Amino acid sequence: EEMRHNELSTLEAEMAVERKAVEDQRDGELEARAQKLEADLAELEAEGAKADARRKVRDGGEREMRQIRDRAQRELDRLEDIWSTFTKLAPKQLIVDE
Repeated sequence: EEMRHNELSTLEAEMAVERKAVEDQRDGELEARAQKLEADLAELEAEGAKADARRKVRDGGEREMRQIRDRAQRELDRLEDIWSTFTKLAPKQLIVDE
């Protein structure tokens, strides 16, 4: 208990720092594919290409964002799960997922 009791605040601060770094990676993804989506704009609405084929790259970029934020949300949920497990760690408990 005691070391968990006082380092819960410290380790939750470390968790906040880690999730802030995760969100730094996440808005790095946001900015990178926002730039690539405006590149889709510039290589799409600047030619005589099909009015949908010019937005096919737009949809591809936005779908890349949906799946990328899915990745980020899933690993953040994994971290939330491990934190909840660490708080609720008790003797005679079965940890699986090595």
